[PDB]
Amino acid sequence: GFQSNAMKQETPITLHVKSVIEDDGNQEVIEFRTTGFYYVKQNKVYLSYYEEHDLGKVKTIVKVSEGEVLVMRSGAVKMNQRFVTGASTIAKYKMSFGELELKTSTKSIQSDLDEEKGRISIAYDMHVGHLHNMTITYEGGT
Repeated sequence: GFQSNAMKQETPITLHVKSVIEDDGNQEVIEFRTTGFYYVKQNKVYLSYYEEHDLGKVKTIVKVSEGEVLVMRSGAVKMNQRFVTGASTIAKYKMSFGELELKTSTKSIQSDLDEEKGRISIAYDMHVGHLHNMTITYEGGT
């Protein structure tokens, strides 16, 4: 019943999330580090952690499948961002005071994941309508 019951190989991890972004002439590299958990449900890998937004705490669950990654944010930002290689998806970016649809066009996804270390790399374009290369890496421990 509870999703916690189906969690296998739960492992505390240290995470590093790095994005290279280009937007109408501007270039930025943004990265963050925090701790969290690696686990498996129904033979798919999940990463769970929290991140900080200006408006407060966000809970983030990353679900990795063949050819697709789902990043579920909740709390100060609510968005289920669905990365599908070679396709575009739309999702609501919702805050306490309103919402806006964002379109995600994914070019490529690479993942290599286990309970000791892993990497997910996603190249994608965003817009309200912005080139992004996001790499999530983690190591088991602390």
